[PDB]
Amino acid sequence: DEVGALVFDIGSYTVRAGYAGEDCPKVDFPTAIGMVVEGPTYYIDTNALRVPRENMEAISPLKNGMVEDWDSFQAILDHTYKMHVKSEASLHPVLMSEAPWNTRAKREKLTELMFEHYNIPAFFLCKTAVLTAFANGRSTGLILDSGATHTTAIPVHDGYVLQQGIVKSPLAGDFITMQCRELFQEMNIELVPPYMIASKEAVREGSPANWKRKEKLPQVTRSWHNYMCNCVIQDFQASVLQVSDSTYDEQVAAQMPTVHYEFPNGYNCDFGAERLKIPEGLFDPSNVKGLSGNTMLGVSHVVTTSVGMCDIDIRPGLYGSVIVAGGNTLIQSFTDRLNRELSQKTPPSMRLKLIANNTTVERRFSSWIGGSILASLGTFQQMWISKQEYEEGGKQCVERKCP
Amino acid sequence: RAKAKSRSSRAGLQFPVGRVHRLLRKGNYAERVGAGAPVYLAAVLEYLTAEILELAGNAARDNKKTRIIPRHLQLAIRNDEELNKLLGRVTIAQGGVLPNIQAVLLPK
Amino acid sequence: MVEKKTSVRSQDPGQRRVLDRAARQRRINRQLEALENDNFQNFQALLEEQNLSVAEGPNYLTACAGPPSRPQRPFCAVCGFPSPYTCVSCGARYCTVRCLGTHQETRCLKWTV
Amino acid sequence: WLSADFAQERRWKRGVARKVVRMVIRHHEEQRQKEERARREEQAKLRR
Amino acid sequence: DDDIAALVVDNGSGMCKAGFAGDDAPRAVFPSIVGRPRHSYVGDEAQSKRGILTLKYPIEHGIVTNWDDMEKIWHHTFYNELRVAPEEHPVLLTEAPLNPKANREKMTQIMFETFNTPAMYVAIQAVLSLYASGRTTGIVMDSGDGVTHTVPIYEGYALPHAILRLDLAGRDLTDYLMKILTERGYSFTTTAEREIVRDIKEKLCYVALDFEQEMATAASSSSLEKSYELPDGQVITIGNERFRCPEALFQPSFLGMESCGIHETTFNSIMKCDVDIRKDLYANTVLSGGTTMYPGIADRMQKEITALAPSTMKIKIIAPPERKYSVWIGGSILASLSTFQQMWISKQEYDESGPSIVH
Amino acid sequence: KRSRKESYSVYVYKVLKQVHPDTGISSKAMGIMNSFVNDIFERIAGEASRLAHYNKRSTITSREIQTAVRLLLPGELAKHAVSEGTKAVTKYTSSK
Amino acid sequence: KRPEGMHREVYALLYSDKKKVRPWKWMPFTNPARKDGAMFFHWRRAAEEGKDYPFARFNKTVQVPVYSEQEYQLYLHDDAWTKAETDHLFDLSRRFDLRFVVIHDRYDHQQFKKRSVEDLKERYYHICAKLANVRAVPGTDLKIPVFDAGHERRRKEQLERLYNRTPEQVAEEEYLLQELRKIEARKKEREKRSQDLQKLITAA
Ligand SMILES: Nc1ncnc2c1ncn2[C@@H]1O[C@H](COP(=O)(O)OP(=O)(O)OP(=O)(O)O)[C@@H](O)[C@H]1O
Ligand SMILES: Nc1ncnc2c1ncn2[C@@H]1O[C@H](COP(=O)(O)OP(=O)(O)OP(=O)(O)O)[C@@H](O)[C@H]1O
Repeated sequence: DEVGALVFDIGSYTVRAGYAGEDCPKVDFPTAIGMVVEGPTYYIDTNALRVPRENMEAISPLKNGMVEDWDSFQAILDHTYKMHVKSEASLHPVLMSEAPWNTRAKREKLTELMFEHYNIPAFFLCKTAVLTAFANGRSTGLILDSGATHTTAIPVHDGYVLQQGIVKSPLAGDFITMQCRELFQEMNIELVPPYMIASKEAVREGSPANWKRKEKLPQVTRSWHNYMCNCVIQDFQASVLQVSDSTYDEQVAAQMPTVHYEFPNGYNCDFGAERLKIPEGLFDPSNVKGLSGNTMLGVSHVVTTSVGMCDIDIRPGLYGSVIVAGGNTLIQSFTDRLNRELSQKTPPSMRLKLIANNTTVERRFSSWIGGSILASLGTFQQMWISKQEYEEGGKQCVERKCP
Repeated sequence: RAKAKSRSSRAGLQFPVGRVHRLLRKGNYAERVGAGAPVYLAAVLEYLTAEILELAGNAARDNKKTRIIPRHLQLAIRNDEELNKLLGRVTIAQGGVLPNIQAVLLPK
Repeated sequence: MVEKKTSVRSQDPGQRRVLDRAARQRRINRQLEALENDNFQNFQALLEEQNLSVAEGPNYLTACAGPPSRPQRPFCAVCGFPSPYTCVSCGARYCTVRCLGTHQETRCLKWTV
Repeated sequence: WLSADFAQERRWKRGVARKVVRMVIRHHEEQRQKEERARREEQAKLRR
Repeated sequence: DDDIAALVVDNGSGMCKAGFAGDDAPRAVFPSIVGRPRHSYVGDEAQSKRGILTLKYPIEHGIVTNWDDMEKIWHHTFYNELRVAPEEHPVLLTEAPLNPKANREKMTQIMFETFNTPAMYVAIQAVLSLYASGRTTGIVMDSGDGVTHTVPIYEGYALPHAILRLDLAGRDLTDYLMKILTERGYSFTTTAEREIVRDIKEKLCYVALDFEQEMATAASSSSLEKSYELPDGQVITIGNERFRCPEALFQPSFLGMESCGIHETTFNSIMKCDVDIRKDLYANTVLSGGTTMYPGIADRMQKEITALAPSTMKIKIIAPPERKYSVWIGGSILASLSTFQQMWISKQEYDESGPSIVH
Repeated sequence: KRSRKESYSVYVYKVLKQVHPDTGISSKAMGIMNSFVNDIFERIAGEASRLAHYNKRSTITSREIQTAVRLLLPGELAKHAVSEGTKAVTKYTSSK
Repeated sequence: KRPEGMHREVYALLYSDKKKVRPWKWMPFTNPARKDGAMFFHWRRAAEEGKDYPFARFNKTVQVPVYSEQEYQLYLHDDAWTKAETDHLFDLSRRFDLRFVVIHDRYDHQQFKKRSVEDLKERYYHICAKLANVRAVPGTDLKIPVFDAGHERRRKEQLERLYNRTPEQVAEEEYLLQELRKIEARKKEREKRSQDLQKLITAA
């Protein structure tokens, strides 16, 4: 069953790659890679990517979870093939993740690109929701994924995605990044990305940083600077933020404990109620200054809407198998709050159950883990799109084969 | 840490050595139990359980029944020469007795 | 890892209590009827109309030959070859140490219930 | 079946790694009980 | 008695480090090279016949030509030790920074089918070194001639989602020093000289934190340009390549490669880890491999990281003094362990399940 | 708010299902099977207790347990029990 | 002198009471269950290199009838469905193993008019029924209770009102629920109890 084959999970924020049957991916690296139009030259390993550079683009090839910059996408896959896997693509079958809403043209273009450029022996293009379901040991369930760009609820029933049940919201890691930008600005925080500091000294809580700036810095462009600052912001999201266990209450949030934090330059302070107010916008976007509008659905409402758009006969299965994924779901009390609100708003006629995965690898790379398990079954070795399927049927085979 | 192995498993028993030793640790049967007493006690306990379950099931089959009733226990523990001795002063609820009719009280 | 059978400890023959004499007959009888048995691995109607047919005149029951003059031959029952030996417990016959081993593990005492 | 097998394998190997860490910690503190054992043998030599 | 009889191997593209295990230094050492005719020697013989042999490294910065070169290296390894193999051969062996599934099947197939080892085990070199470091966790940098790892191992496991790597520890720095020279007539013109360019490091790498010292000394330098004995008997003094070369371990752009150095590589590595557990990666920061034997780079791994990390956590560098060999020691500590035998792979389960066994 | 009460039913069905694959056991018969186990446990532990106390000992041991099994079980019953336990203690101290 | 030499507990208990040459190999293998002849690679022992794949038995294709053009034209014709409208349903049937909760979602609503699950199910079933009807005479079990769509359209519906009931009907209904007992007790504990008391007072 398990053959030398490569599993790719290409997320909007990071890409995971590895072999079939591993517990964890062989490598994970930022999808928002660096570029200079020299043809162009690319940087992906975080050691060359965080160098302040004479020119920069920070190109980010994917739009709304789908490939748009095929050149940078090809460069990413090239670098992955010969920097971390270090194997000839013609030897190993390729299993690759895609967004459930990806269009047919993209599927066909990826198929022909894979077979012509990488000369691979076989191919299988699979949607993140089904992979996440396989990773969590179920054939049926509601897959909730709160990623960087969008938070999406996708029903999987008997191994297949229900397009009519997909619900998507822009409330996601990038929206949290914007909220962090706004909060830092309102706190007048001097956010400095790590590359700029030569040395620093300790300072008191709330006092400005005492640091020296490097003298050899070139005139870096705005996009790469934004990327680096957003990396610091997402570290802050890991470090400080926490969802309110229930509906945000200013009085309660004032009673809640602070969390101490420091920015790379040395500026440091305690964060209080604000660190709970930011994630509340994920669950109730009405109290989000600057983003007024009732069209936005929060995480719990994304879930309930997604299940409600399905047949009532399969809603019991979907609510009884809520599978939760995506990096944002690592925020403290995120799953507890989600479980509470869904317990409140799920109809009494049906059982509610959330699958109990909690690890960073689990929550984020469920799609890659799904590829790992899926590529390790005999019943799956007959589902491959072989190079012969492509040579005979052409680029369209991916539409006739696996959904 | 290491995958935890039980004490019934390492020895190779079905009766709970943990639970057996446990009744002993807080049973005041002694003052400082060692590291073989519960194993031996559980092994022999369950050995006698098997010894009897055997005779009980065999008599049950003699009655063309697939479920051991307390009768399949009275009949057994009185049918075996040493189980009867061991359980001589033990009454088995809803078991009955064995049809031992005295020879002199028969038709002549 | 472990020898992985002390948990089930099936036979544990400290109390073996051999089956013998009439029990052997039962086994023999069982085997006979099994060789006389049918698809499943009306017979009651056959026995009923046969017990209607009981009489001393020439009929089904009185048409049985009987015991043979030529005495019974031994055969192994594991491979069917001529068998110098008998199993001390159940009385079934065999021809090697290996055959006794297989018989003790699968057919001796196990199917007498 | 294979998802339960994957979960069991991951759990088992994490536990194995942790108890190898614990086992090596025990081995290192035994590699200090070595020095203590030498000192105690010297005290026993005084007593002899 | 497979811990008592344990064997340990590590190819060491700069110098192999192998032997009958249980003591704190390798018994078998050789330059890990394969020589062939131009138009099969591996032990301090190819290094002399370099002028009449085509020499190939069996190492590819974490990949190997697993059939011919590796089997010859193992075969030679036994001759560089007690030759106990036909009596006892329980082994743990050379392994990649990141190549478990692709390596181990072929690797253990060769070792069980050719070398018929009754017991096998394999693990990442950094996880081996951790057991010389004597603690649960660390950033173990696991350097050498072929790789510049920053693997942040936690609780005995090499989390691959945070494992990063760099390419400046051996050949690269040696060539960088070679082309830093030829500027001053030191005449490191050919491979025979390259092989002692990697030994100039025995003396010249600086005694302390040096990114400002290299500026301060250059203007008025005296009594610091330590000499080195050339094979020609020359004792030429050493210029600002007292600092040029090792500087590139922390400014790769100074060598001409577009990356930030080991401090930043390790900082990024631990930054990809969990936010709570990285508290221990700060509390356990560790160095290994011959390239870490320089004095000043320890002060770099203190200050260059302190400048980046927050003030609350501190930088507990516990680099062992013999960090050239902490892999060897740690692996030995793992192999020569009284109650470890339950974790060997052996010939019955290999036969019942194949080289695709869980290892 | 539960009031859970322990019993030996789970291991008497493992042993029974293993030593009679086709035969079940009624709930009322499993009650007897439980009481029997508790009774013999009491007997053997009490005799080992007395054994240890007679030799001025604060610890009931498996050696005392074996001698109590020799005292309790009749001749054969004893022999089998002693052999079973004795072999279970050498399979447990050999780290299997 | 005491022989011992073994474990303390076991010793006291006992005395006190007196070459593999089977090379695995990386191997090509073809799956006979596939029609494309695709060669995959596998980790097999040396002693089985060349045997057929053991996962090709797990290929039981779900059965779905295949009407022909003539057959469809004669009997399967339906004023509300066109051939282009009907072949698609069976293709989705096969590619999704005759399951109709996942056939629906992928229905081509661009060239095709919107259909519920029940209509698609009934359509495919009438098609199967008439396909077997073309046979019929060859003992083709003309007793098929093809999925009821009418009652079932309802049965789907009259669950939906009970699905989304924020309170009252989910909450307040408890009251009427209790009333089911009251209405089933106090009326007979009323009109019947009265009649019994009238007779009791009549005799009294
Ligand atoms: N430890 C953490 N704690 C809290 N939030 C986190 C953590 N790590 C990442 N995040 C948030 O998760 C976002 C990234 O999520 P993730 O890695 O699951 O996305 P992705 O795989 O790229 O998504 P998609 O597959 O939907 O395109 C980051 O932008 C950050 O907002
Ligand atoms: N005595 C020494 N003093 C200082 N630095 C040294 C010394 N010996 C070697 N080095 C440095 O370390 C490198 C070799 O280190 P080491 O022997 O640990 O690596 P290796 O095992 O050969 O490599 P790899 O693990 O990549 O196969 C040499 O290239 C040089 O950079």
